Amino acid sequence: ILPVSMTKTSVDCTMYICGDSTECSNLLLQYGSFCTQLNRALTGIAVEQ
Amino acid sequence: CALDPLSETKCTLKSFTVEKGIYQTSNFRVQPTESIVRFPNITNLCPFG
Repeated sequence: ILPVSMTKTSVDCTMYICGDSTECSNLLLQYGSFCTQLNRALTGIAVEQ
Repeated sequence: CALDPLSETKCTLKSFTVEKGIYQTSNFRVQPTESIVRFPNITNLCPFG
């Protein structure tokens, strides 16, 4: 038996961290392009599957 | 950036010539309407005097 793939989990950044909140997102954008990087990493492993 | 999901991809991709493929942009959600407020039906005033 060998495994060949995982489940393709893609997350959202602002939905996880804040979620229907303008003020939390407006403070989150001061941290930069962080969750663009996080979404890009998860999209990369999801196409790798 | 807000004219079309096509130009939304040009916006999220930071480029003017996208290539062939599929592009995750954003989280859409249904906007909440008719904001309701529910409280218990009491009306006695608290004895602050």
